[PDB]
Parts: sequence; structure tokens; C-alpha cells
Amino acid sequence: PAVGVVTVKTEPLQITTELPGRTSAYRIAEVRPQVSGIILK
Amino acid sequence: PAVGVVTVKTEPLQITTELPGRTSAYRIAEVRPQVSGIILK
Repeated sequence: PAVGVVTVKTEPLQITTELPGRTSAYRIAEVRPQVSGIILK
Repeated sequence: PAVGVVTVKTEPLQITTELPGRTSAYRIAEVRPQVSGIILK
């Protein structure tokens, strides 16, 4: 009986959440006419 | 034992994005009355 052995200790682990998501500008503005009428150009 | 083969001949490639693009009118501008009231003619 001789086996490869790895004695266990405390190992700091920074592995953490890998979770979902969607992305957005910021920077996610719009252009809304504040003056009404016909678009000339 | 002979074998069919083909030597290389890369270098000339043209790739493109082909797909059913969505066409649209150049300028539509539906006519939305600047005024209220009945439609005469």
C-alpha cells in the first residue's frame, strides 16, 4: 500500500460568481424633439 | 500505394456578409396634419 497523497490545507480562493447580464451604452441617451413640426432635414 | 492529394493554394480569399438585409424607403414622412379640423379635399 503506497499511494500518491496530497495533504490538504487552507487555500485562499478568489473564485466567485460568474453570472449573467446585458450591456448598455452609458451613454444610452436618445434624441427626442422638444419642438413640434416637420423635419426639414 | 499511390494516393490522391492536392497541394495547398491558399492566399486568395474573399469573405462577405450575405443575408436578407431589410430595405426601407429613403424618406417616408407620413403626412400628419399640422392642424385639426375636417378634411376638406
